[PDB]
Amino acid sequence: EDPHLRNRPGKGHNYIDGMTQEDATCKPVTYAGACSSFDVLLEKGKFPLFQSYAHHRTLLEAVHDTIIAKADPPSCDLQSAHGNPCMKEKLVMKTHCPNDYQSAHYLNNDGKMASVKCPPKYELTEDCNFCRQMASLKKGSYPLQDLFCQSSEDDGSKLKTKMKGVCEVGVQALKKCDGQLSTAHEVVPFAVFKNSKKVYLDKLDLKTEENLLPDSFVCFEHKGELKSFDISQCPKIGGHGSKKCTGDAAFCSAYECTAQYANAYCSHANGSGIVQIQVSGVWKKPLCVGYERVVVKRELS
Amino acid sequence: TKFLKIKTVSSELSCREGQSYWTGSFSPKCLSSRRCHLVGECHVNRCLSWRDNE
Repeated sequence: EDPHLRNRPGKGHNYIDGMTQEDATCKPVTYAGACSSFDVLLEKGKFPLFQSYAHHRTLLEAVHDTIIAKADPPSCDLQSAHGNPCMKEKLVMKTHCPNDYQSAHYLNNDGKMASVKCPPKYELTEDCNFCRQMASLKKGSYPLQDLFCQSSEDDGSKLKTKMKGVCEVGVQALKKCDGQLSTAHEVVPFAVFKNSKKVYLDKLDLKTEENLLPDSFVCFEHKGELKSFDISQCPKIGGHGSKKCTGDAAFCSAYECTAQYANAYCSHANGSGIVQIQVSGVWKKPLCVGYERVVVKRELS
Repeated sequence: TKFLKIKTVSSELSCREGQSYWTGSFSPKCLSSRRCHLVGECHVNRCLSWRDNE
């Protein structure tokens, strides 16, 4: 796993439009507070994929970092009359969530940001397919998936889902099944590339490397406990900066060795920065790869 | 006057079974995930003495 569980690099914002009632403890996200849209992600035996890779951003954090766009509407009303857009994309997902929740965000088909919203004070059920009337209600959303956001520049629009023998997997529809149809509860991972859709894959192959971006390096200052410090202020080789910083061979090989005039002790992350996936034989870096639990409708005829 | 007719179709020579099993072709799928040392579970004693059920 990763030692950095509550520490979130960069902004670390976890709030959606319409449910801005937890920004006092979830903006930013630190070791203290009580964010309902982040505490359930570190639970043992629930989302191990998030516990394996925790140095990268989440879904909402990727939305606030100008990485994942927003859908229309970004937060649909799960109680409004004359139907609602967030219905067919929710009935096809077999996920569980505790009680005292009002919102439950997930991933749509265009790779944007689609979520639901429950007017106060209406809580959800065990499956979250429908809301109901009313201890304390959570002032946030519940992640229905297990994906993490990251910055990548690898195009993959032509790498559409090629799941053979499957009519409709997850939410997307490959074709119109007119004959037989086999409905079963199977788990299938997914992956989203740049300027593409929610591509589903069979097996999942991870890859951990490093680079020269400031996100792959952490640092802390020495003062009279652990105190975080902005690592982006470290000057480059022959360039400029703000506050100096030094470290070992890994941290000194990327920035400039200062030592005597440094104000903090920079270090190297525990394998983070670039996470590539093995698809079509080659290695590409996705944007929001996950491992959800939905209903797969396979063919038969 | 009651009759008991027994019609014979043909003569079959079946075989008695005893031990049977179901077999077939299988092709596994390899899943790899490289982990660096001193990171989580990346150690020199966890990869060698690793159980096949954990």
